[PDB]
Amino acid sequence: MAVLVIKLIPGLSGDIFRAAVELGYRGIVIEGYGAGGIPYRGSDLLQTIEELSKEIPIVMTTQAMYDGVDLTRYKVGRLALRAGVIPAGDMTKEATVTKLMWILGHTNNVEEIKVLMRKNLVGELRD
Amino acid sequence: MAVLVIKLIPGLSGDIFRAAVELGYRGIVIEGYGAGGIPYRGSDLLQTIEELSKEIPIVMTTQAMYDGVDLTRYKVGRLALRAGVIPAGDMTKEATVTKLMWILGHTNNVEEIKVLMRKNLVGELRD
Amino acid sequence: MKILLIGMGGTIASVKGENGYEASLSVKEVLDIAGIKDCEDCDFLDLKNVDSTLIQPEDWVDLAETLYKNVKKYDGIIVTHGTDTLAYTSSMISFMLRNPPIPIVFTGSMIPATEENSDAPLNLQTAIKFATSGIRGVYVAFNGKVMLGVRTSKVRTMSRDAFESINYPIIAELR
Amino acid sequence: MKILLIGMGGTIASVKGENGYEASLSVKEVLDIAGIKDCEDCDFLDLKNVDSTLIQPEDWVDLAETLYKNVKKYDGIIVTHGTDTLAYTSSMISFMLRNPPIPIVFTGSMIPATEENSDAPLNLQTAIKFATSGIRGVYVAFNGKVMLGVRTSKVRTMSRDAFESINYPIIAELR
Amino acid sequence: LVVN
Amino acid sequence: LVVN
Amino acid sequence: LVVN
Amino acid sequence: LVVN
Ligand SMILES: N[C@@H](CC(=O)O)C(=O)O
Ligand SMILES: N[C@@H](CC(=O)O)C(=O)O
Ligand SMILES: [Cl-]
Ligand SMILES: [Cl-]
Ligand SMILES: [Cl-]
Ligand SMILES: [Cl-]
Repeated sequence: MAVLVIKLIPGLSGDIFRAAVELGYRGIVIEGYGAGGIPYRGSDLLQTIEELSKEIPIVMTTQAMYDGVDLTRYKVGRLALRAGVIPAGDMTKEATVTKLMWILGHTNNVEEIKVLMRKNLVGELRD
Repeated sequence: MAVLVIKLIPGLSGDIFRAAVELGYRGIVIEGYGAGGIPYRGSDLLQTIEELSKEIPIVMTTQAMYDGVDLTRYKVGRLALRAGVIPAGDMTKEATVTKLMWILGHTNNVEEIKVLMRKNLVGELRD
Repeated sequence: MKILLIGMGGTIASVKGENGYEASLSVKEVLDIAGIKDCEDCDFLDLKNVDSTLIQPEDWVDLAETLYKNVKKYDGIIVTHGTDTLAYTSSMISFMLRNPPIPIVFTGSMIPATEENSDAPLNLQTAIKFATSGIRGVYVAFNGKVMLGVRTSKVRTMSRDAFESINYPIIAELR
Repeated sequence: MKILLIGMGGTIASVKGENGYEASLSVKEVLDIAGIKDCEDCDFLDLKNVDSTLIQPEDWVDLAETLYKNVKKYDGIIVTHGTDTLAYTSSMISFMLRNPPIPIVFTGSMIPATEENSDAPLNLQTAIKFATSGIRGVYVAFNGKVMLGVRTSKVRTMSRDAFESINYPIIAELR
Repeated sequence: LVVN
Repeated sequence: LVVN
Repeated sequence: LVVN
Repeated sequence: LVVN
């Protein structure tokens, strides 16, 4: 049901994600930089996500208009993968959000949700 | 100092903004649709913003790449103006965020912050 | 042959009143005002009449149910909608209704059909041309271009060319 | 005449090691590897060596202080940076340093200078050409284009043409 | 309910 | 109306 | 390098 | 500290 979309900016504290989960948000989308990744230098972000990414799905999209996300390209990216973050591939922000909400209506299992988000359902994704 | 950027999506509950303010975020940026506005049909969003917009600055930008925000264009927009929302004009998302953080470093007065955000400092804004 | 147009509101069906209050037209009126004449044997359902900023998830349910009810009866469906959340609606509908047997085309306009230089006629001409195409799926038609609904984003807030197919080829365009 | 290049890191100054760990070069090495030869009487300061995703506000303070210290001494300054948060940095710096007496040009690359088809030489050639222009202000140079720093956004994640001047004319470009 |  |  |  |  309820999904929260947060734009990754510098100095962003992972405490808001904690509050989100408390509030009962069932999915979180992080709109990050470029190909993707989570800051670990001087923020508790990556740590916090390591925790929450197993309770609710945490999806990484990009702020940039085109080409989409690839967490394997850089180390900040690869770390986020390890942290349990679900990448949004080349999906639009709107296809990502709505796909998430849709999947959430059907399951709450983060591993299923992860398989689903990575699967091309209707043409939203190049998998 | 701390600013939170939230993408406006359908069904978005104003409770997260409350939590943000609690947490001590000193500014909030809402990345909304098109020319701008806050949902009032079936959400407590507009109400919640009416409350918080006098404690911390609440800035409206747009999800769309180009042309920027104009809250006077539609009623959802004009309502948001009435609600105390500060528009981001034609600024980039990055110029908006950083301008906000910068102003916050200098004052905490929401009316000053509002005058400042509406003033073209370095070429970021067409005012 | 048989085409259903569902109204959801948006600037397309607007005529701001003599003080500052937006008022809404029926989808059928919108077509007449745009000046679409070829569209005969076209049915009209009005489902909502809101600015799309107001769109909530529940509206997607109403809309999908309506759509599911009408796919077997019509050869193409067109849905007029505000541009603000058009791409949300188009995308969500694409997930709910996984395998539409007909083209379901979303459109709208930035300038109301009543206005002189409205983009409504073109968008509607486009939407209708494609609704007859026999191309199954959910699409968005805007500024003479047809895009997969699930690959469309609003990219401009104050232009007629408000939309783009992102990371994916345009399906068709009048060029 | 006198040009200072400040390193902040980014793909530009990368050479991923023989297992999966990114390693960093000094800005001076980056220029030599790019092959910039005209740049003589150019000084080099290395301030950070991170992927720009790691960039925090404190880094803007360090960078502005450095810049403020060096504007009176140099005729143009160039700052190499990761593309991810380049536009954040460029924008924030634009607010801290309201009236720079010299051009301060941010650049970077998507393909590391060490790689064969790197965009680094062009970006650096561009950055240097403009640093000598006598045009006061904070700018971003990318893919042969110069943009006001406070009107620049990363628009592509996997292309050389990663940036755009948004709602504002490109300042200059090699075309 | 539909208009023709 | 044109596809490619 | 060209301005306009 | 600067390299020339
Ligand atoms: N505010 C309008 C925008 C438009 O239709 O162009 C809406 O989305 O309902
Ligand atoms: N991840 C790199 C991207 C680049 O430099 O192209 C950075 O921003 O540091
Ligand atoms: Cl909630
Ligand atoms: Cl905080
Ligand atoms: Cl327009
Ligand atoms: Cl590339």
